[PDB]
Amino acid sequence: MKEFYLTVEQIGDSIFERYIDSNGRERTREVEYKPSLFAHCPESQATKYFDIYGKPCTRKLFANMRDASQWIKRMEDIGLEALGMDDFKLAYLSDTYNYEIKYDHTKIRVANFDIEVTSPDGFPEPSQAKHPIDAITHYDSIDDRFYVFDLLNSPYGNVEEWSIEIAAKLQEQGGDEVPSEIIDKIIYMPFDNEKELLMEYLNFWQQKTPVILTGWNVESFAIPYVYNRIKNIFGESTAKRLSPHRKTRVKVIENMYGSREIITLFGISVLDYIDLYKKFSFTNQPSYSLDYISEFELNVGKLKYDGPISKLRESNHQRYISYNIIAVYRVLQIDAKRQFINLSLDMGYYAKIQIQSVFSPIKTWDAIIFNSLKEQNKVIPQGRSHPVQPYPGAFVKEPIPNRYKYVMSFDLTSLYPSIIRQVNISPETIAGTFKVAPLHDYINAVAERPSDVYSCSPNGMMYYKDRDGVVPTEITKVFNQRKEHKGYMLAAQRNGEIIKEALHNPNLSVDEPLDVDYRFDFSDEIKEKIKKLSAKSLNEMLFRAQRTEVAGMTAQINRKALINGLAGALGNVWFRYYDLRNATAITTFGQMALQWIERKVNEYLNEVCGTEGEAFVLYGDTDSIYVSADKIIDKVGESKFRDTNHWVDFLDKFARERMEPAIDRGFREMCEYMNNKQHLMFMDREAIAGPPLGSKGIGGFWTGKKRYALNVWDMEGTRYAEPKLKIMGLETQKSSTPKAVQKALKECIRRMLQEGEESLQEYFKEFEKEFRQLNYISIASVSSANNIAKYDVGGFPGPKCPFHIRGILTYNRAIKGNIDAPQVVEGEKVYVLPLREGNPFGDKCIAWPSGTEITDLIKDDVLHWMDYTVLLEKTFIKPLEGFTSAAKLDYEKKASLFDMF
DNA sequence: TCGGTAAGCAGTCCGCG
DNA sequence: GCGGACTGCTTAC
Ligand SMILES: Cc1cn([C@H]2C[C@H](O)[C@@H](COP(=O)(O)OP(=O)(O)OP(=O)(O)O)O2)c(=O)[nH]c1=O
Ligand SMILES: [Ca+2]
Ligand SMILES: [Ca+2]
Ligand SMILES: [Ca+2]
Ligand SMILES: [Ca+2]
Ligand SMILES: [Ca+2]
Ligand SMILES: [Ca+2]
Ligand SMILES: [Ca+2]
Repeated sequence: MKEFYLTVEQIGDSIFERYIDSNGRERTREVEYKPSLFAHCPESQATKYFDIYGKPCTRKLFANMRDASQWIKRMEDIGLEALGMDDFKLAYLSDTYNYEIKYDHTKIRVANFDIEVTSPDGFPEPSQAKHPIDAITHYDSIDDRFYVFDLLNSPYGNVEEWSIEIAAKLQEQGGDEVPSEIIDKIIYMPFDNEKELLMEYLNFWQQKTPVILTGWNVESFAIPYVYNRIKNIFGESTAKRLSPHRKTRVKVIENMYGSREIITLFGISVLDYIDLYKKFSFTNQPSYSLDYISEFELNVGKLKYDGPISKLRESNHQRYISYNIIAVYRVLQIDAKRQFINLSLDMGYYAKIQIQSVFSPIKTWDAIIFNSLKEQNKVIPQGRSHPVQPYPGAFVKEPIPNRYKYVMSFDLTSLYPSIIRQVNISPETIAGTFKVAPLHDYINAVAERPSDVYSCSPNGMMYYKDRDGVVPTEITKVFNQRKEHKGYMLAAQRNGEIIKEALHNPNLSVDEPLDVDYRFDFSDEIKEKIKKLSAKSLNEMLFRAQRTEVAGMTAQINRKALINGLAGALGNVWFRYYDLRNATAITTFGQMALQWIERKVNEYLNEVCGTEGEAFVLYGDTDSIYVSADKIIDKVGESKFRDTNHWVDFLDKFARERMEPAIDRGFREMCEYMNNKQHLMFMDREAIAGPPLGSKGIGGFWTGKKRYALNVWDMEGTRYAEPKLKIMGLETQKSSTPKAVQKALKECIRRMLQEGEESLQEYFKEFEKEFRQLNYISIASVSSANNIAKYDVGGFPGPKCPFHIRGILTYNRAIKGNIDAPQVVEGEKVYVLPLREGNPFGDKCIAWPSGTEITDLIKDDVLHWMDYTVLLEKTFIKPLEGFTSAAKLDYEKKASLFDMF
């Protein structure tokens, strides 16, 4: 097999690399890598090296990496550009793996771990590590085993061994319900004392050294805790054994409000799963507890235990250990579903970076572009300092707030990367500038043609047309990967709908789910077999189709994110190729494209309808348009349609056979106007929306920019078994909105769009009557909580104190003098409830850590004093008033002359 | 929250005769 | 009461 790296580090004048050799073995080597950098040279000097602008460069070979770094400094002192890859480990990887890397995940040691630490005096701070580590569960992907290290004797209590037999039993048998499928994979090791536990853990770590290290909050908690605890007990040298090269560094992570410390383990790639999840999941959750996320992702119930976690080991060590094991497994289950580790390996190996660098698109693109240019003996420019400067982005049309009955939407494929490719936007393809007219003049095609030679953007920029720039070349490669995975995602989605349809008529039989590849549209044969399957088999197939859809979604949306990241990286001062000329060329072209096609679509539809100045495009945001289809439907007449699906088919056909060709013609003209390199503005139909045929549903409504709801029957070619609400921006979509309130508002919207005013009024009346019975957590608001300290004046709200911060301050007074009470953590999320006048808490609201029950110390008083009237008005009525006024509907029945009867 | 812009709503403070 | 200036937070793209 072809070799591939696992990890790489620079330590002084050495590269330390762990890798898989040609025989599939893990090896480590130390290499005295001599790096090269570049200076510009006279044209009279023969060279094969040229900078991206075609200027000749001489290669400087250094005796060692320190010399190269010192040279960079002296070049700054002189005032001359020092060209080339200054991150020498990336240059090392580029030289050592000068081919497309094919990696074998089965040879990569991926470790998932979690620790337990009993703490009687509050949160056990990892920088202090003053409490014993009393459990570690460490799963190894190569062994496929959960290694459990269990401390039996501690100053906080001596306990009996954990029982695998009790662990396996149902919770109804008094067991812990450790999943049967991992029971045979547990290797249990009890310890007489913590020193022996940790010494054996380190020996184990030496034998089975993680390449990828993950878990939940491992970077912020588990790793620094283990490191600092071992340091405290044994000294620094022993703690550094967590690194295969015995090198660690405290790294200070800074944000706007303060800083925190993590431990960098040289020769390990830490991918904390909480951070993978935050980056790659495209959710915003009210809590990031593993409990909360596991329930969301897997539909597994909360891990139940009595009393505080600080007393769990002494009261129920059996459950304590089982829950530690289950916690590690839950992350594995989340990854089996989401496949973020797979994604990270794919992207990291593609770019030729340390795997942990996938968190940074700037670093990822720096490496991709460097490797690409190096192939042509081209030389990358030096990174430079730039002041942060604001620049313009997308256009968003102001909609007329209203109901909108029939709506077809259209959206441009991968807009920003497609603009880069079409215009040929790259650092080295800049050709010059032209004199700009107001944007409106380009939109209406009255401005003079910018250039007859170069490819243009309406920001004034001109680009070469003779050859693709490196940015277009490389962005295209990742776009093509994205397109492939999106194809799989949509097939799995369509396949899912086939199965949902079949589930209307399940067969009474005992059978098996079909062995099929859900990434490809089901054949006629598979379809016929599905129609004969039991509900059991169909539901299993549906689960599998949905899992395939999720895998496709991960792979496509994050490749989309990567390529979009390149567009914005051009506007990030830390990117080697930062250039606001290029960043603005993208965004300004985007504004033009949207408003240009708005004009073209209005002109086309006024022509088909035989009208003048009528606005068919009701809304657009960045690269989408929403078209009112009422007039199209009315031209055949609602009474001609057999059912909802009939008019959906009709609009689908109209969009594909009439509108898309018109749109294409409009964009081809725009391409010629800007003299672009290649026409790549592909705007395809997205949604078909409307009320069910014969209903009083309103179909859709807008309240303003980025705030709308549509009843969708078909989305990008997926014809739904049941209509799906597409709601954007409204409170149903906001993590700050109480859970039960999101649910209620969604049902109000569903009724509005599908059933009509009377249905809405019926539901509103019921919700208003019954909502006080809702669990307090389900009706609590949610907010991130920053700068608690800033607004804290002696335990009380300072000037301009935000509402949620006031709530935290109230909580802090109510729990004062309790080291055991859960503390609100700066920067994390809280639940927030309003409090009635005259409550014992002395203020109008209270807040506590999100994803948790409020401490029993104050729970009953919170429940007693919760202000239901305020909560309802703020989170439910006010947003509903907004929806209904926009939709020109009433949520309460108005008096009429009929009431006299 | 270590890892591009546009733009909405909650809430504080305070004006608005 | 509502709206502007401002802070804070959140989502759409
Ligand atoms: C969603 C999203 C969009 N954008 C920018 C870049 C996108 O090209 C542009 C339009 O957004 P989108 O229409 O959401 O995405 P897209 O056009 O890139 O891809 P798709 O084929 O799925 O429609 O907005 C971001 O910068 N970050 C983001 O997270
Ligand atoms: Ca735990
Ligand atoms: Ca798009
Ligand atoms: Ca059937
Ligand atoms: Ca879009
Ligand atoms: Ca098309
Ligand atoms: Ca203070
Ligand atoms: Ca206001």
